Amino acid sequence: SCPKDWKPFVSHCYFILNDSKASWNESEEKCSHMGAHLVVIHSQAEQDFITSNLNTSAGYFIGLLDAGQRQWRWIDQTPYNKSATFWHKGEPNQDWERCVIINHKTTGWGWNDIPCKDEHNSVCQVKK
Repeated sequence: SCPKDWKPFVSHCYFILNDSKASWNESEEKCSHMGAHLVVIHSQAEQDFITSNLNTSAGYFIGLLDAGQRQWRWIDQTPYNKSATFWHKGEPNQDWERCVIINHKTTGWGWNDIPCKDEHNSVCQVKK
């Protein structure tokens, strides 16, 4: 059973941090205090569950970082597979920024790489 105001989806609970905007490290620090971490998305089902909970005008940090030369790693060390990803078109090939937000274009939801320093909402997850 999920903590108060967390939303269940199968064996995880999710929390949308939209109280205010924070950098990646600050966002992750907020999740870790809750015993959680920035969200790790492994399937269409998770992506779909998460986006129906998001405001279409805002961007949300996820737990994905470029650990090298476009060598994407999830912060909980589970495998990254391009086949399982939701990059907006042209992402993440325009620049070398290391952090990643879910956001909405008129064309729909997806991911953009952005500076880790930039301040955004985010989504935490923890095992149910």
